[PDB]
Amino acid sequence: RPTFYRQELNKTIWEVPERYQNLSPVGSYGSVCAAFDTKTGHRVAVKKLSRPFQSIIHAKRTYRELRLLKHMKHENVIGLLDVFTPARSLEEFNDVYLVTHLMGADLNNIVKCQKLTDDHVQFLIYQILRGLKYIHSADIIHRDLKPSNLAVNEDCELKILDFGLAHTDDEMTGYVATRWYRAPEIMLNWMHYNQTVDIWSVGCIMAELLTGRTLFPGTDHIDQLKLILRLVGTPGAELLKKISSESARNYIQSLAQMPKMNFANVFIGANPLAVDLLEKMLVLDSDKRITAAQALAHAYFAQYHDPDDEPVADPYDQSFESRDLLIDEWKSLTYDEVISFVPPP
Ligand SMILES: Nc1ccc(-c2ccccc2C(=O)O)cc1
Ligand SMILES: [Cl-]
Ligand SMILES: [Cl-]
Ligand SMILES: [Cl-]
Ligand SMILES: [Cl-]
Ligand SMILES: [Mg+2]
Repeated sequence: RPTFYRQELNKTIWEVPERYQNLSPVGSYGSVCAAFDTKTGHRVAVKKLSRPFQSIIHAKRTYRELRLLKHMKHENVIGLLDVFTPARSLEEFNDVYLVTHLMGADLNNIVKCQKLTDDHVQFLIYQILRGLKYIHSADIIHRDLKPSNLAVNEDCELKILDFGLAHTDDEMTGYVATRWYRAPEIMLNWMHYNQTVDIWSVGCIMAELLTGRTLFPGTDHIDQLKLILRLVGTPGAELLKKISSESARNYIQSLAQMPKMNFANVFIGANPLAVDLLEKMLVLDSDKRITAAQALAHAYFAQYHDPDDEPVADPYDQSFESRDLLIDEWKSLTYDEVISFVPPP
């Protein structure tokens, strides 16, 4: 067991191992400090979870997040450097701290303030898909891909972060970037969704890197739907049969029919192979979208594709999600995962 020291920062008591030095508040699910990790030599982010076991829903969300972060081991995905509690027994266990690499700029800063060549777009989207192939191979859905959840460094290397761990209604209302990257079937709850929602998000992001502008900046759910259908066309009978809500089907059939537009006249001057890939991502029927593994083999990435260096994940057991347990049982499961953590090399 390491030696811990205590300190109050912005009316919060932090108790952390001696290896973490020069704690500096950064932001506030929990509060976050920047720190220097003397064991690894890295600048790190230390997150103290806020009330992790207040209710059954919160306790299960705490367990879900810890299981997910412990599993992710890939160059293009955020990983867990450390997890600790100052408690010495389960009976006094109450606080959870997570440690990750400190991230600097996100894709927002780059897209808004930099001139991007086609080679830049190729490399950035390639890395997103390489991480997604890994994530989807474990039957995990990210659910919240958007520019602010993608970290980029000085060498244009990219990491996916901030997995969707189950957003409020107010957060998705109005003219908000938290909705502009979501697939229409999940934005309007048309049907049970799957991992293909993430590929829709990648298409929205790729289009924004090419033009410098948000693809579907709707002012509300319905305005956004109209922008989407003007580009990709209104649904045909095949997809309407797959929409579970009769009222959603009724609403769709109230709209005048529209053909799919010519993407070369939308993305003027773009690499024709980029246009081709966008048409395969931004497909309304989610059954027919290109997958991450298929997209990596597309000719647009010929400069970077290496099938021997695009790994898949170890199997991931999510059976706990259908389990009904009491707070103290979720809390005991979490305690076991903290004490069994083994750090990376
Ligand atoms: N191969 C590779 C992949 C991602 C990163 C990276 C990206 C953004 C922020 C930080 C990092 C990093 O880990 O240094 C670096 C190297
Ligand atoms: Cl504690
Ligand atoms: Cl964003
Ligand atoms: Cl019509
Ligand atoms: Cl597992
Ligand atoms: Mg985020």
